[PDB]
Amino acid sequence: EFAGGLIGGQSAFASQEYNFDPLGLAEKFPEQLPFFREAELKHGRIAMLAWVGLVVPEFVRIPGPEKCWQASAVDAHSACVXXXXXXXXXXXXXXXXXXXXGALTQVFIFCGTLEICGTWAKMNPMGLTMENAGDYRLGVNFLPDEPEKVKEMKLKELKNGRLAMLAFGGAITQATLTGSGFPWLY
Amino acid sequence: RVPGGKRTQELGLVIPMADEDGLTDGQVAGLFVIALVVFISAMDLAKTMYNGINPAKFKTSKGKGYISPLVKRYIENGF
Amino acid sequence: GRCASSRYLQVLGSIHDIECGFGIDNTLSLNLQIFTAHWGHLTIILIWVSSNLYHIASNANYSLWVKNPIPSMPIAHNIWDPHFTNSTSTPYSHTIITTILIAYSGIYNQLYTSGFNTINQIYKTTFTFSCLAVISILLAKIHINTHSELLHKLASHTSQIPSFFQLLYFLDVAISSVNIRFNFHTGILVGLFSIGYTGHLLDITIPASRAPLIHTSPSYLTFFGGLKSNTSSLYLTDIAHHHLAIGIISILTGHLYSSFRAALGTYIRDILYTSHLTHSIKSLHLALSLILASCTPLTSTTAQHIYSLTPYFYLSYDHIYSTALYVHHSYITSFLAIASHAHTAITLVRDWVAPLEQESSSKQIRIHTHKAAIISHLSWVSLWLGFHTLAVYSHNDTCIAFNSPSKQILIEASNGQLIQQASGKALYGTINSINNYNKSFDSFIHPISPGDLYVHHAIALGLHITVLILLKGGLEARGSKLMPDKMEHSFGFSCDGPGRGGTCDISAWDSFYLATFWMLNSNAWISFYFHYKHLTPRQFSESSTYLESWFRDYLWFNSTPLIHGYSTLGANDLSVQSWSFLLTHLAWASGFMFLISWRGYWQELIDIILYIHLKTPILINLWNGDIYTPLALSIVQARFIGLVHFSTGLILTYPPFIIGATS
Amino acid sequence: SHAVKIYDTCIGCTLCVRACPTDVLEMVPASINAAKQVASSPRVEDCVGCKRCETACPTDFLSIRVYLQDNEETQYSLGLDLVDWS
Amino acid sequence: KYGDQRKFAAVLVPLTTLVFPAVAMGMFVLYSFQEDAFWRIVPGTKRARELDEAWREHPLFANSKDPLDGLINPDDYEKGLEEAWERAKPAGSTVTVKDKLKQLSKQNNPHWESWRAMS
Amino acid sequence: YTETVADERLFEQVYLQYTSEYLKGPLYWHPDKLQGWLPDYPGTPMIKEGKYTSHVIGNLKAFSSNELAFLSMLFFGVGLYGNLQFNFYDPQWAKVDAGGFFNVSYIVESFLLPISFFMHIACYIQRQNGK
Ligand code: CLA
Ligand code: CLA
Ligand code: CLA
Ligand SMILES: CC(=O)O[C@H]1CC(C)(C)C(=C=C/C(C)=C/C=C/C(C)=C/C=C/C=C(C)/C=C/C=C(C)/C=C/[C@@]23O[C@]2(C)C[C@@H](O)CC3(C)C)[C@](C)(O)C1
Ligand SMILES: CC1=C(C#C/C(C)=C/C=C/C(C)=C/C=C/C=C(C)/C=C/C=C(C)/C=C/[C@@]23O[C@]2(C)C[C@@H](O)CC3(C)C)C(C)(C)C[C@H](O)C1
Ligand code: SF4
Ligand code: SF4
Repeated sequence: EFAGGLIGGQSAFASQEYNFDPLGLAEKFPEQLPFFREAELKHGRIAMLAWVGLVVPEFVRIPGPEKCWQASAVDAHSACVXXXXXXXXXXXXXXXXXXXXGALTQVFIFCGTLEICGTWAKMNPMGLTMENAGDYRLGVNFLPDEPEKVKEMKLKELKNGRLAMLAFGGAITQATLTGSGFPWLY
Repeated sequence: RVPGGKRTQELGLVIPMADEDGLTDGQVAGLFVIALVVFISAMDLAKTMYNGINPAKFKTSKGKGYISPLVKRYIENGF
Repeated sequence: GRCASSRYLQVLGSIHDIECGFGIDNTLSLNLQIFTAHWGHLTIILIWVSSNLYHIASNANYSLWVKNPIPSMPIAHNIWDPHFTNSTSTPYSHTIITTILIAYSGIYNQLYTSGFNTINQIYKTTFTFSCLAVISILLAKIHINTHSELLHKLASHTSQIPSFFQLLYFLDVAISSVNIRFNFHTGILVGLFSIGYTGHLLDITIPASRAPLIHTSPSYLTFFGGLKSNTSSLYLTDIAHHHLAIGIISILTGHLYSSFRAALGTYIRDILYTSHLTHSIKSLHLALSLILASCTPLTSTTAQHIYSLTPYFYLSYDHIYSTALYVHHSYITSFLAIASHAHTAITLVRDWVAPLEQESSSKQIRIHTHKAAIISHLSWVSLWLGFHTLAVYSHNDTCIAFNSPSKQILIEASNGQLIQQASGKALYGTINSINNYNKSFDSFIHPISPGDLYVHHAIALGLHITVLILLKGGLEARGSKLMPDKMEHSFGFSCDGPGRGGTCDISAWDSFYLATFWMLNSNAWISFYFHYKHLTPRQFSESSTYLESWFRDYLWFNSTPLIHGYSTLGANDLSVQSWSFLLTHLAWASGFMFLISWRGYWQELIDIILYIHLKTPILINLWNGDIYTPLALSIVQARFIGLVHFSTGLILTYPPFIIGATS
Repeated sequence: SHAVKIYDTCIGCTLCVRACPTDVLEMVPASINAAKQVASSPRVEDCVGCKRCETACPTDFLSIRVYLQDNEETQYSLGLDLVDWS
Repeated sequence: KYGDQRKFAAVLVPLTTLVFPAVAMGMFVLYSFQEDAFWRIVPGTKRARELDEAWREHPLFANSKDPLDGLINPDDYEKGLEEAWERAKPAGSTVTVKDKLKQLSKQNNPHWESWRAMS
Repeated sequence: YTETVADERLFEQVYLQYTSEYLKGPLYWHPDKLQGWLPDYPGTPMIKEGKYTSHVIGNLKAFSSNELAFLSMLFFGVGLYGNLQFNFYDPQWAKVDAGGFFNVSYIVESFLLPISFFMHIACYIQRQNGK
């Protein structure tokens, strides 16, 4: 069985299986395949949200700390974190800014808390397997009750995630190279 | 002070003494309270180490024991 | 029947030998007792730290020493002894003021470097460390209860199958697990402790050493070198960066073994099984031996590098701190070094399973197959070093007594000089490629002379002989040609009788007893070398190739201030030093009789004394001796007591000499 | 009390029995040697521990072995004279 | 003044270096005459017997002192040993495995741990 | 028949030969036979036939000998390049001394030399087992 029987390896021309793995990592690391699918789904979801929030600020910009909330999508990370002391280390000597402190570290700490009580709580305490890889039981009531419908919905999630990962890479690289608007072209 | 040794006399090394008290009596008493706590706890620990483990507690002691869920994992993870 | 007077010595000789306990029946009890003892010992250490901090806070002058450290002297604690003169003034007090003692430990420089400025901070630190002692004792109680609760949970435990008895071996998996312990030690206890100390330095130590600066920016991590000019110590920025680097390296290393999950990390057993090891890692004596053998290089390098590269403020400016610290840590590491061999011998006696006769698989097996070759070659190198060091020293002594200093044999220390030249070229290349050059390294490289070569050969001789005695005891602990059943007996036993040639000092414990004398002698040689080179580098460089120089220009000459301490002319602040000097001489000589005179003489003497007591009018009607029968000390007890007296005398005779000579 | 054990290598010398100062050892019949006798230690409670038996034993390594047990000493194993433990 | 801590010393030093040591020595010599004295190193104490029996009462440590403990199916082991000895039994030898093991387990050492008779 | 010493020795040999084989089996359960003790872990035999089994190299057990050889040589080249370009050619000490920063590529690469050593060890181990 290819890659422990995970959704995502089936071709689209049907009657065929893309089972894309030129490096053969699925057979080299079968004990970390659930972690591989966890990472793939996490990257896909983060990249979907990242592409959406790479397009949107070109139109609307939340009015806030003017130090951030300004500039191109490229100059929006190092600007919305400011000259932190070393890296993601709050300046306790001068909280309330007045020189150097973060503006996203709140997003960072929220992501850390959610991740620890999310993936870490799923793996360390009293358990992830092949089937429950990306399944955090979030919005499963919306999932249809049919064996193939769930499988095709998961496949659509996976393929949208891969497309969003590649798309975000291309979009951010083009924006860095050129600037410009949504087309991200010279 | 009457110094001894060649270097103290030939260099003028001196030992200053504070004219104040150092610690007030209240601070010494505050330290002695926690020292007494250490002392009581240490006497209890010495008693427990002297008597050692009692395996026959399961015949008389209440409860049913407990193995923490991580201790079970550490048991079955290996040695 | 009941016991005799030797019961006290017999009990106290194994008072902490938890393996020899009578109620102890399993590794669970042994491991839990050891863990609780560890907790109590940590509590003792914390209370000792809080003690020093309190006495510096209350009965001391830290607030004044911090202002003018170079010429000032710290105070250890007050003197309250009703035996002193209730009149006049002792030489340890400024007339009517109280009596004080000068601290030679070095805690003042430690606290000053660490960022202490006020007595109040030291008081709060004392309170916190007493709190930590409470916490340690409560953790001991907690773990005793948790293990007893597992034991009680065996009242609701059954596998429904005959394999349920397998749980017997996993009850102490909390203590006996190795992979988790290694992972968490090397990661947390080493790397993250270093990283936390880097944080401490960046937040306190560097801020409280210079003018106010930026918000602890990454410019606080420097790569200067050594010996900041003003304080004559390492740069605090360099120390913080060093701890940061060590912390990062050890944190990365700590993810090696399979600690919490079975899917990450390699097992230590599999690491050893595919190497030249695969030892019995379940032995507690083996682990103790190989970690005592780890604290030994650490403590020896601590002694070397506290002096060579002084890390504390104004530590080099104290003529007594520098010698006392070095000698103290050298003695500590010598004790740990001989401990490693003693517990290796105990491991071979008690906790080592060997194949039938020929299976050369275990490392101890391969060592034991050719143990005679090891001991013979160690004897050869020891004999060579002793012969050719004593003979050259004798040549120098004789030819310099005969008015011929130019007839000496002075081998120029060429190999050490080459190593020093290479290191100096490397350091100078480092310095010359700096825009902030003109740095100093203090005594990292020192002038090396023929006297240095001869003393190094003497030190190598001492180390070789100590290792020879200890290694012979370890290898023949399980049986030698003279006594081919030694593993059936205890680790320490009296002898094997006067027959078969005579068998005094045959146990492995007797090998340790013999080796402790050589450990003390080698340490004395090392300490004499360091102290002599510290007192007068020039006179050591020229006149130290003949032993008469060591006898006259060091011992006889430098003992002048100490003996003059208390006399029929008045007393100095060295009076305690001279009194302890004489007391330690008495202790050293008192242990000669426990070593030279042996039991039977004294047993007859005790029989005569007991005859007197049972013959004295009143005693006989109250005490017939049937209860706690007085007997002469047994043979092993006698050897140990003589060894204790000898060790105490030899060790404690030196600090008075150090204080008298340097202060 | 000590522990005096007799091993199969005994050749019935009787020297160990003769050397014992407290009559701990004795000769018993056996069939494992040409002498048809081996030593025995039926009364090791009287064994002071002098190890004269080991001195007298001529086998390559002693057929009789005395194991000292100092935390075990009784009044007989100590040779107490001025004092009675009974 | 720099003194005024000697008010603590004048009580603590005499106390902890005279009263406590003397009380400790008296308590130690009193403890020396208890039947429980040094029960962990001195053989033949009552508490040692009680502790050993308490360990033996635990279901895990019942057959812990037996050097032969571990054989999951001792009947299978004995049957296999008997079968292997039958094929190697020398000529008309009359020794069986059962009585051979029975007489190899029974030795004659009356003076072993005889100190388990007083307490 | 009387039990001669030779017959007793024969029983000793028979008993030892049988029991030494029996105790290796699943029916003796000694603490020295636990995991982490003498016996190998259940699914991970380390040494068989006097040869390092494929399970020694851990997660690399599935790698081919050619893949490990290529990785070994590539890592050796990259790590040796990093070490030589950090120490002797293109030194970074002067650049970082004046307030600069290390060429992070050199630092990352230089750690691939011992990795390459163990990678080529693993390549040989894989080749021996025919993988
Ligand atoms: C300096 C070392 C030293 C010392 C102190 C002693 C002391 C003694 N030896 Mg001895 N001995 C020694 C070395 C020494 N020996 C050596 C190297 C050998 C070579 C083998 C011998 C061989 C030897 C033999 C063969 C004999 C002795 C005997 C004696 C005893 C007779 C002297 C006596 O009773 O005085 C009293 C003991 C003193 C130490 C005098 C000083 C007492 C102090 C200063 C006063 C009390 C202090 C005070 C109470 C403090 C309290 C303690 C504190 C914890 C509170 C005595 C206990 C003989 C004996 O026991 O016959 C009676 C005997 O037969 N010795
Ligand atoms: C990977 C996702 C991601 C990341 C890292 C960022 C990061 C950033 N965004 Mg952004 N954004 C995103 C997605 C993301 N965005 C999406 C999906 C939208 C569309 C609503 C926007 C719309 C948006 C605007 C309008 C602006 C930013 C801005 C910024 C910058 C300042 C931070 C801020 O306040 O954002 C604000 C972001 C939001 C209010 C949208 C949050 C939506 C999150 C991603 C969904 C919640 C995820 C949660 C963990 C899952 C549970 C909920 C789920 C059921 C949906 C920062 C670089 C500001 C800036 O300076 O731009 C240059 C700004 O003005 N973003
Ligand atoms: C035939 C004489 C002879 C020979 C060839 C050797 C050879 C050896 N001995 Mg040696 N030894 C000898 C006599 C001899 N020994 C005597 C008489 C003693 C008693 C003092 C020793 C005591 C001794 C010790 C304690 C050690 C050796 C060791 C060694 C070995 C290393 C070399 C060494 O240390 O030499 C140095 C030799 C000495 C220090 C002993 C003194 C040399 C004597 C005086 C020479 C006597 C020669 C003899 C008079 C010739 C007469 C010839 C005539 C009759 C025709 C080597 C195999 C060492 C070893 O085992 O390491 C591998 C070792 O540790 N030997
Ligand atoms: C209680 C509760 O809540 O339950 C929850 C459960 C759950 C599951 C969390 C939920 C959900 C689902 C969610 C939130 C789904 C969101 C999905 C998103 C945002 C997908 C974006 C994909 C973007 C792509 C593919 C971009 C593709 C972009 C491409 C290909 C770009 C292509 C470009 O060529 C173009 C077009 C321009 C060129 O210049 C270059 C580039 C950029 C490459 C619910 C509904 O909330 C309910
Ligand atoms: C830049 C910047 C920042 C940033 C950033 C970020 C997030 C940068 C992210 C970069 C990122 C995310 C880059 C992804 C690349 C993905 C690639 C190359 C995929 C190739 C995929 C290929 C070539 C696929 C090929 C195939 O399809 C082919 C042709 C046939 C198919 O049958 C099969 C396959 C699959 C084989 C900071 C640091 C945050 C702040 C700073 O201030 C500004
Ligand atoms: S001396 Fe030895 S060999 Fe002779 S009878 Fe006695 S035990 Fe046997
Ligand atoms: S040690 Fe002495 S008393 Fe004991 S059996 Fe041997 S000879 Fe007899």
